[PDB]
Amino acid sequence: IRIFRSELQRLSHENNVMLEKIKDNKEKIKNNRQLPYLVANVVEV
Amino acid sequence: LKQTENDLKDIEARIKEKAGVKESDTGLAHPLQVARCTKIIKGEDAKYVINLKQIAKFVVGLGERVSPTDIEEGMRVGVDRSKYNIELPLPPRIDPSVTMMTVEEKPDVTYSDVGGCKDQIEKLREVVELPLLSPER
Repeated sequence: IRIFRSELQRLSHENNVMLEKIKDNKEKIKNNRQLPYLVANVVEV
Repeated sequence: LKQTENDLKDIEARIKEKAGVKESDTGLAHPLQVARCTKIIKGEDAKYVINLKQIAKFVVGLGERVSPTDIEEGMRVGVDRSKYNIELPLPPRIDPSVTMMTVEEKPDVTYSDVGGCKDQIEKLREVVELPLLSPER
């Protein structure tokens, strides 16, 4: 019952820690994700 | 010695010609066979980088927006292989590739046989000259 007080504040503070980390690690990835790269072909599953 | 002193103003203007090259200085240094650039550093989707050659064949499904701001890098982007249209940023597209074309100027030929060509030449005039006079008809 009383756990939800500090649990809701902790889970909401992790939005930038978990979800936004996908786009936070893209700082150096997006520059590589930009079209000026070398393409490839997948020859094996 | 005209060419000797012509380069005096040309070499000084070569830097002015290089000023247009100063836009993209990467990759060292309009008819084209196939569209080719170096890495296309300039460039839904924002940037557009496509090249067809023995190395790094590229393809993009989207387009028709301004990434590059007109010419970029190798300056050759546009129609080749068909299938490929970069239009929106002032294209150098649909341009003659390496080929053999015979183009001359003023093929001057006077009248030869008017005997049976009286109304026969008029049929030739109705081909080319006719739409160039009164197209409203």
